Amino acid sequence: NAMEKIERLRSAFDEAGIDGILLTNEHSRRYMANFTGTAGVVLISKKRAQFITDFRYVEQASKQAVGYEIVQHAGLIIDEVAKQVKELGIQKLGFEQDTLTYSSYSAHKEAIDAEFIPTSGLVEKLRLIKTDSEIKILKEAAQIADAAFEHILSFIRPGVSEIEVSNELEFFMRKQGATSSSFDIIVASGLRSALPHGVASEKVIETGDFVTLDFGAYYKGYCSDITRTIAVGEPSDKLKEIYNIVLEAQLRGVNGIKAGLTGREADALTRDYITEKGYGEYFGHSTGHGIGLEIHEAPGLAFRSDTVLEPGMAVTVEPGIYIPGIGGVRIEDDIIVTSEGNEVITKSPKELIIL
Ligand SMILES: [Ca+2]
Repeated sequence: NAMEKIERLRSAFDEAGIDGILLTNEHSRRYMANFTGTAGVVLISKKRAQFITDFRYVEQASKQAVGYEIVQHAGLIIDEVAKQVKELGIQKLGFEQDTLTYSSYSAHKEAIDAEFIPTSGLVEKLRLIKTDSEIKILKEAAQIADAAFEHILSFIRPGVSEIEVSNELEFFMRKQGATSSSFDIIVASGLRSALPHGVASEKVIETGDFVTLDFGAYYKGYCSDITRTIAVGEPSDKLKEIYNIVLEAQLRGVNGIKAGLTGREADALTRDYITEKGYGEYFGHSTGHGIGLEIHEAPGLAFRSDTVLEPGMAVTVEPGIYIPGIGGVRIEDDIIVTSEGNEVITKSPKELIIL
């Protein structure tokens, strides 16, 4: 079945206008070759498949990169790639333009005899649909994030700082087996709760604060991503008002997302309600995006998206309202798209919790 991914990638070649592909992106390398290491490249023709790397990694590669010829280069990877392009008969070699640096582009082009053709999206098409094994891991990563939410509720009080909360979330997910958090944790309290991207700061949490907690677990190479907004003591009617709207919009999203909607449709489940209630101006981001090896990947549940959702897509549903000078709320779940609806894999409570 590393066999089968290679076969499915090869099926894309003619459309892309290539007879081979050079994969340099770490996520593509990990995805196609199950290589967890730091170095090396994958070179795949219509007929052969190679993992090229340095002396250090040869043992690891030979064990993980099952389905690949393990090729060891004697110092200069580009020179080895060029050697193998000629051995594989490749005449029109694809590369990943959205990762490959201009420098490495020039170096490769000079060295290699074939046409060197920019490509985008090839391994991404394969990663879009999660296998059952990937689903199991993502469920585990969500479980660890849920455990940390339940944990952190006994930690947040007035006088603790936002970074302190971020540090305890990081500590607890690791204790439960996460490699680490899956992105720079957001703990955004009081007026900062109006900042959708409010990475934890030195600010001290005070009574009356809404606190948005946006974090996830990086577990066996996969990412979860949960957001919950709690209150520390009694929140304002206006903050309560916004919370209720976000919650309701979010449930409409989870309840209505299914295979066959476009990204625009999926986003409209949440944005229709927030807009109807008069806060469209204040929902300045999309309803969500894909998650897997990366914290943000295809598809986009966004008003511009025409992408049709299919089973096995893993995505976030995360509407919010942000009013500068007042505060904000976001509530985010992770789901797996199914034929009929979806599966919510983040199960922490979404009701307003006052601490
Ligand atoms: Ca998020």
